[PDB]
Amino acid sequence: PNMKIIGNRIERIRSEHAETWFFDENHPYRTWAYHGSYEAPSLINGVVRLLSKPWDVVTGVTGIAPYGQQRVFKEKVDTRVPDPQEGTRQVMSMVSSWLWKELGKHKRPRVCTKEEFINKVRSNTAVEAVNDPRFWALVDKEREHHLRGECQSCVYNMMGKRSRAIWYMWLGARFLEFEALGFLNEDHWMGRENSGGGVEGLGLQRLGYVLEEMSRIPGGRMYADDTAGWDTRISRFDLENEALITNQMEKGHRALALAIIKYTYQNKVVKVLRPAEKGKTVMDIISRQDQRGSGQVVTYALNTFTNLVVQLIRNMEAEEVLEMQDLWLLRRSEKVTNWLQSNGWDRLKRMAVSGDDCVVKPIDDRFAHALRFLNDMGKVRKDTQEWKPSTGWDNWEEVPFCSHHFNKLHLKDGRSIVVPCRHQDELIGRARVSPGAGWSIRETACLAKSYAQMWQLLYFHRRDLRLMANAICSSVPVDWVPTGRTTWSIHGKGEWMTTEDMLVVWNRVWIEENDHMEDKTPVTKWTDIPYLGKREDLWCGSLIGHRPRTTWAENIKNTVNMVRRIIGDEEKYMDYLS
Ligand SMILES: [Zn+2]
Ligand SMILES: [Zn+2]
Repeated sequence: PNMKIIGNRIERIRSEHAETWFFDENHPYRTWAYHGSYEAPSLINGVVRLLSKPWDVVTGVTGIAPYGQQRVFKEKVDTRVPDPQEGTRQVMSMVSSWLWKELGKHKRPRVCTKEEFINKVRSNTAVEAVNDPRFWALVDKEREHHLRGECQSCVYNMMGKRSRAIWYMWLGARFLEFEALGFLNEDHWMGRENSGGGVEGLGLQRLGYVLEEMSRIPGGRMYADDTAGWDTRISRFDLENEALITNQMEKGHRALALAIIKYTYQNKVVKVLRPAEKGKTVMDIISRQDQRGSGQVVTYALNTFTNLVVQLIRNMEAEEVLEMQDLWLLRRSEKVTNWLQSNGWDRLKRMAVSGDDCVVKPIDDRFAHALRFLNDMGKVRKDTQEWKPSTGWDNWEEVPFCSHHFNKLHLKDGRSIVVPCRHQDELIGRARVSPGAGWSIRETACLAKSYAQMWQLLYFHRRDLRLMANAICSSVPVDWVPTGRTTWSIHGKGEWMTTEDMLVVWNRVWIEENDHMEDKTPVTKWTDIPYLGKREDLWCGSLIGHRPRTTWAENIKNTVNMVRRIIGDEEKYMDYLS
């Protein structure tokens, strides 16, 4: 616990709650430093709920909608992993340093501007803060501190969701992080063209083509191993290797970035709620020098970086460049440098890495049992036993990637398309959830419209979703603009957040701007656009044939009329069901 780095933030919080501040001698924190406590003080989308009655009795759908916060913390966040051996550490540094240099070959780091940040907040209480000059003054005071060598307010607010913990920060802390490290996103350092293995900037509509491209590279099976709680396994050594990017920055920019890396990444201070007696609630103040603070501006890019480093190392272990003697200490580094310069880029191209999600196509199946460095780095695989060899896939269409699987389908004319797919319950369940209280029928209907148009663009091949989306679009006024967000994923490019005709938008995305679509002939009607095969639609959770779903479909126009009565019969509506 570096008090000379975290003390100022702790004193600032203590001053703001001096009368209630206490030190709970019986706090539950084991692997987090405890500093003290103080006395601190979802909804359904009715439109989507009304048009999806068969999914009220489906637990896979309804399940999506301080006691719960502490549960997530004690189980997956309050853990400590042993440090990797010295040789593992030298290998991680060497590959990270090689990777930053490859990524920086055709790109130079740069500072991101106040106006770039504002153009971002206007694109996606929140909008009023950047328009107020008092916010930019607080930002300026915190930057002053950062350049001197201190931090007062870059403090996290942790919210547990019972699965994962989401770490919040005030808009000001995120602007400062964006200013110094946002260039990784804005300039696509993790884009496929620049990184080889990255997929940043590609929509879910292109990810299948990436996997299909990888399936054609000679080698072993495709491996898609998830790491159990990736963000909680980011070690202090991963953070120092990620911060090597500062060596490519000019002094001024370097000072801003080193401050972010020191206070937001490497010496975190966090506020967390905890249930107290007589229904009362406390806020604890805790600190940690490792783990990823999930939900931060460059979380995705940095996770992508470290994941590419982990897969290059696993491939080096598999190819026998690294042996079990290299874990304890790496005596000769020359073999690693030679493997990176000769094979580095070829191995990057055999990967698709999106944050903590990866698919690797190795040169043979020795990759399945190359686990010694993977386990020494603390990157333990999900659900499987630590030393049980990984199971790879033969069919790229069955490979999991970004919570999806990809399928080749055929248009009525014979052209093939590669579509994203996932279990329907997850999609319907997510669309039934509305974030925000006091929500007007307009905002709820507009969010419903965004979900329906997203389904039309990406999940058009699911029979239930095509029907449900058309009923939503028939119940919401035509001129009402879609609002909100249907996903947090960087693969959600929001082409559906528009009032442009969805068949025109489908054509732009699947035909015109699809490089994997050779023949550019437009598709002029929805019936030309295919569904999955009944067996596959059923496997991924379809209710086609199921009695309540059939009644739902038979009564759908009546249901649409009821929603139109509630929104208002004076509004203008289009019938997308006919
Ligand atoms: Zn700060
Ligand atoms: Zn599927």
